[PDB]
Amino acid sequence: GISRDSRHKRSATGAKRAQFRKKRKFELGRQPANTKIGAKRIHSVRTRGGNKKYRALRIETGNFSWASEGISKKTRIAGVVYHPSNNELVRTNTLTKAAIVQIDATPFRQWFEAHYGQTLGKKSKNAERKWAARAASAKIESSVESQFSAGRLYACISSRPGQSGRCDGYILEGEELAFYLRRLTAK
Amino acid sequence: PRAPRTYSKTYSTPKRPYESSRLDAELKLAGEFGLKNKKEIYRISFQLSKIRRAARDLLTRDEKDPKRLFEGNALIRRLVRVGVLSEDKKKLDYVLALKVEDFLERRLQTQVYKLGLAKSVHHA
Amino acid sequence: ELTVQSERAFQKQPHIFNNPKVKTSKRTKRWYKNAGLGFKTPKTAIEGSYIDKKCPFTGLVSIRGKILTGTVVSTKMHRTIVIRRAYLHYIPKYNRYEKRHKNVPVHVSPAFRVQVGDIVTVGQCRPISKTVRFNVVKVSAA
Amino acid sequence: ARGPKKHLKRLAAPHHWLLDKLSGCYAPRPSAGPHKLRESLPLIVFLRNRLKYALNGREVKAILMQRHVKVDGKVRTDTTYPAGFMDVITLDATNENFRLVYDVKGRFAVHRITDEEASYKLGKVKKVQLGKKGVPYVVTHDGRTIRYPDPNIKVNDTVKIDLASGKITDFIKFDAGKLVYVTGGRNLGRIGTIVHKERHDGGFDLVHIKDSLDNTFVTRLNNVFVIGEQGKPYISLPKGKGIKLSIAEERDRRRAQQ
RNA sequence: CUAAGGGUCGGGUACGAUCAACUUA
RNA sequence: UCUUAAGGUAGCCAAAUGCCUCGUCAUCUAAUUAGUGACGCGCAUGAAUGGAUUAACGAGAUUCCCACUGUCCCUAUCUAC
RNA sequence: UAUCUGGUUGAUCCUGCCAGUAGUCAUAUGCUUGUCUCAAAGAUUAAGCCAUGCAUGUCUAAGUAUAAGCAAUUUAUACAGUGAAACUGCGAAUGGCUCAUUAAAUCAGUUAUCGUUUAUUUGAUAGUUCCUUUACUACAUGGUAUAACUGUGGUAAUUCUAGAGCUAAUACAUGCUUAAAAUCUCGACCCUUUGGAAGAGAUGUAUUUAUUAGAUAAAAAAUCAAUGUCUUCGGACUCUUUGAUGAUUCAUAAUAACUUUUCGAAUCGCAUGGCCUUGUGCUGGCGAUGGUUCAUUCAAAUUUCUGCCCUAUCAACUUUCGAUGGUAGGAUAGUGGCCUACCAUGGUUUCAACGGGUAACGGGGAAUAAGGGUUCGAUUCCGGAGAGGGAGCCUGAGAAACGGCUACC
RNA sequence: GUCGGAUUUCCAACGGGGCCUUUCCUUCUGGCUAACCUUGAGCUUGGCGAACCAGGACUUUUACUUUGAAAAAAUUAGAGUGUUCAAAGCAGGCGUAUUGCUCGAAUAUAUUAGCAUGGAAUAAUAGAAUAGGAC
RNA sequence: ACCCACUCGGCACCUUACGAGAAAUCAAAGUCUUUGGGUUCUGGGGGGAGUAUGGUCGCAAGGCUGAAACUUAAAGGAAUU
RNA sequence: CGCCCGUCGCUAGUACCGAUUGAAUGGCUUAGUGAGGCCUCAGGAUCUGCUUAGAGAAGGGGGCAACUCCAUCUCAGAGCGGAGAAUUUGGACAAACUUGGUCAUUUAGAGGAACUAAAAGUCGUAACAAGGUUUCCGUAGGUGAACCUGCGGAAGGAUCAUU
RNA sequence: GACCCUUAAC
Repeated sequence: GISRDSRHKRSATGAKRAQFRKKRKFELGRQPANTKIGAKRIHSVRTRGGNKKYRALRIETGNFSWASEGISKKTRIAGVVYHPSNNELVRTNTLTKAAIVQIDATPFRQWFEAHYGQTLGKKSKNAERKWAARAASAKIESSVESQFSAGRLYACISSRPGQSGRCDGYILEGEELAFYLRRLTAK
Repeated sequence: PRAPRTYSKTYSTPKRPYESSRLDAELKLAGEFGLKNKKEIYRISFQLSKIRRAARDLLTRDEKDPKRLFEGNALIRRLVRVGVLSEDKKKLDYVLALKVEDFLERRLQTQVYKLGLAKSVHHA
Repeated sequence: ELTVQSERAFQKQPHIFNNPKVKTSKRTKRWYKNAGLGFKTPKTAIEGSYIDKKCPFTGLVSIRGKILTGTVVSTKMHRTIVIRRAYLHYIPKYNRYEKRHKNVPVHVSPAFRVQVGDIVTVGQCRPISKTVRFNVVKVSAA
Repeated sequence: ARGPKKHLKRLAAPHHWLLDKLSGCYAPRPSAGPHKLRESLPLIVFLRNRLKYALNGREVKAILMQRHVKVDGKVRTDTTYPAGFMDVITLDATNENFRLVYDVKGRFAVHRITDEEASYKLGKVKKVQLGKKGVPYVVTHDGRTIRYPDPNIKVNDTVKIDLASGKITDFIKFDAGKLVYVTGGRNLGRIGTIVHKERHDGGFDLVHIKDSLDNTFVTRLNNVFVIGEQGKPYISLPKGKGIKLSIAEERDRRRAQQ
């Protein structure tokens, strides 16, 4: 089947190599998951040594982290808007590692309200006590809050859905968000 | 498979077959000692070759070399034990001068001849 | 060596987080390591901006195994150079030697400036590309 | 080979087992166990060839099947359990006790140790780590894992076990001027008394050792087993005390003290 | 659907909206 | 040996030049007065009355093959005038 | 055992071959049925084709037997002996054979894995599992398609097969019981004056972020809008916790979380000892088999550091479609153009690349030797490859297995 | 005077080591205080350092040393051994006649790249030349 | 411009001469079995044969590179008579 | 009266050129066609609650006009709590063809042109002596054959030599 | 001046 050996590759001098052995099991490859969105479907793959591996197709939700806030929550994925490897992955809405995606932004927004509770723009007693201590920290970044009006957060996914069966990621932040915003809104 | 059983030759044929001086001496040797073959002389000269080769390599090494101090003494004790070279030497001398006549003089065919129980090498 | 973010993907050191909440001088904290074996981490690597995941100092490769020196015969690949290792091979029959060379392609971090003619030290790393197993860790040019 | 080998030809077994060329074509493959393949002595070749308590592997299995032999206190009812260096094995018939030790020439000698001596064994710590839950542990040369070691002990030290529990009763550090055993290399079986260790940052630390006869030699660090301080070793040494007599003086000692 | 390929300015000592046509892949 | 001013050289050929002739051998075919290759005492080849060759070119002679087909086996049918 | 000798001339000295000579774990063959030990043996041609018969099966005190199998009951009226089958488990990936392919490719010296392990062995290690949750309540312990076996079967035929009724589940939503203590998160009691309660939960292991983490060479002082687990609004500002490597984002913590239940023993044998208000009720001892994780062992995969015969009658080679490098992803057990999305012509080459040949598997070695060498090495050991030729794959820890399967030739 | 037998001082090439001769084998952290006229009986109750020590990016670059941490076994060379000898094999040997004990299974770069406080003789594109040099 | 004496460089010049060589002979053809200053090219019995299935240069003539089958006991060098 | 060269003729052998587009065999196509596995989009034979007031053939508190978490063998549009064979319904590994390229003396061929040998053959006599024109080299032309001739060169010459 | 040749037959 799909092989990972170097024996079929031309040598560094350019010489074509003669066949030395048949394809071996330990040097095999497999077909990609090509993970899509919707109605989660993960097929188990048996690998070397037992060692089950979960191949995600058509995944719905994912656990995404807000690094500057130290929080992560389960959240469905709207779709991928940018992929460095190939633009067809964006068009097909394929979920592979490092894909830029938009997430629901709602569990973060509702956590932001129940953790900081500050007013965008211009309560219990134990709530207000924790509110005061957590003040002077609810002004993270305009480029992030502007995404909360539309209810969608730009994010990277850092897990490998075809390997672990999971779509996990983090919200785009800081200079990284400005880099991809520049490419996303580029003419 | 089981480990191979090693084997080695014991005799060596002379380079030039029809040597009048060598042919006469070897058949002269067989008569005086009652040997049945020339191979019985070839092996003794082959055995002597391994001995002269051993002492020659040892003697190229310097005096008080641990190799010849151990290997030379061992060769002396083995050769003295079998009586080929004289026992009143301690100088690693006779080994390179050992002649063919010395080895087959110590064979039992002639050993029982001169011990008086045989009366002839052929009778022995 | 002109732009860090000249790529389609954002270039960064993995798991090295600069919190946008905090705001101090030298904001973008850069991770580096000592390669060991007495090699000195260049100043260009400590306060450089390049990312180079294959850099021996600011990347995720570790130097271990053979350490070699050679003369740079090529610099026309991006972050990769070819060094020439000239040696003498003994032919016992003639009791003398013949000149032999091997080209080894090694990775050169933007922490170093390398041109053809320099003498570099390379340390073995895990396979970095199809042909590369070595990383430049020292350059004999000023 | 598509998978692990299970046979071991003769001429491919380790030389120190003292096996002959003929009378069979398979040498006893030591199973997986505390000691490596090459640096181990199978119980089959010990009980049979070392002592002649048995004439063949069938009859060693008869010896084994009745739980008479036990190494480190545990029975080991199998033909090819790899008993290795410094392992203590016991034959409860007449209370015969054995410590698998190296002789001068690099082979596993046969000891006779007492009961209080057979209680303890010496293990060289191969590495020091902490496992799950922050619990520290040390891996010995025979694959034992001992949780909660003394924090003072590092790699290349020697801990002594009690073989009735898994704890470390005592230990000895690695430094200059400590009695050591050579386990491997061409200096196998020589007792060393460390004088210096040169590092070579990046691989194969070398140690210089001189025995009682003022003969110095160098061996890799992985071949050094510390066994005590100056004077008293922690274990009973074999006959000859690992002094490496030369062939000339071994020839003399064989002649006089037959 | 995507990519590539152009024209027009105010300089305290690398910057942008404009605007524009059919050739390729 | 007789004879010519000289007795056709280098080449080429059953050639658009060979009568005999459908020359002989080979190849091509099931079968070839065709074609090609080759060969000789060439009716009557042959050197600017130019010889031999020759890439490219040709509504120029010719032979074969693949393709293709109503040229044919074996005709049938349709349209306009 | 550092030899040479014959042959060109009428004769001589040479050059130079031919021939002789000796060996051959080099083969064949010629000439022979009377000796001891030892021993190669369908490699060369045909990795050609195979009739037949064997070459992988497997049980303990201890996973299942009511065999309608054979057998003295009072230790065998639940079974407790032996025991054909069948299930389950393990093994069949070892072994053995052969040398076709294969020319930096195998291989050899066994560098590295800080680039990936866990039939197994050995050692260690899981008080966290009423997940419809302060018992509103089975663990003195919730079931089932089907094997054996009984039963008229079908087919010429095969180690072909559902057709009617029990077992191990370990097969499946299979599924409980062990508060602990500490920390963290949120908080249902009155005008609080640093508010302070119980209360509700979470925190075992198995899969992304971010980190006070994972530190560290040697001295005394200033300043923090929202007032330091303490004090009399100027006292101590006090060991403060920190393991390894040459080196790490290492080991291992801890914090959001995520996990479509991974595991976290409803299993088995022998032993029935003992305080008791006679109930398995308080506890029982050896063990067998465990499924997880860590280490260990046996292994596997992956590189070129250097090294390979002849050939220029092979000088240029690498040509959407990889061909050197970059970035990212996918795949993989894992690294890696291994594969997928771009520039630059990147990489190799007279120090011989790339082609061609090999009556080429590599090596340990063999024969032959004054010293240097030359030739050989199918073959007892090691490594590789293959199972008529290709290709693909299931199971399994491990195979691209062929005395496993699938397909084409 | 260290056994048919031998003692360094009236003699060997001494192979090597350290110190002076401009000569130098990088010098400084301190809990150790080392060779130094800081000293209790013919020898230390205050100090200068390698027969002792962790704290410097820096032992020009190499080839060629000697030295060996290593040719898997088998094989080869080779030690011992009463296979009857030998090829071979790794065995065996010896008793209080009757108990038991004991030696072995050594040891050796026939091709080439890592380490080596001791080796710079041999042989090169290394340093300070419009000083950018050293202390 | 000649003559003597030097000297450097050059063309050369008298011997079977220490040495070398098979000898012819050799101011190098010596310092070479007492075998090593540096370096390039070429040969390995005679013939087939400097004959291409090839390649390359040349207008051509040809140059350069360059076999095998097969067949031989010699071919050859320098002397002597 | 030695030796000795070439053409030509007869035999034999070896190799070469050569129309014939067979070198029929022997590794892959940036050509075609896709066996079979594997992944995947679907597909759905096959069965757990067999819970819905049917069912004057089961006792049911009352003085039988549908009052009870109930009935066979008939079954529920209770969504719903589930596995799952045949079925290329796309890919990827890779395979099902009178077709270009190359080759381990590697096998045909009219004819052509060499070489070698044998040979009691024909023609001359080119070379070896100044070989009767010294020989030889390179080159060009010519001629039955050796060979001759032109031009330049060599001595390996038949001259180491002239005033 | 001209001058070619020479056994298969021990």
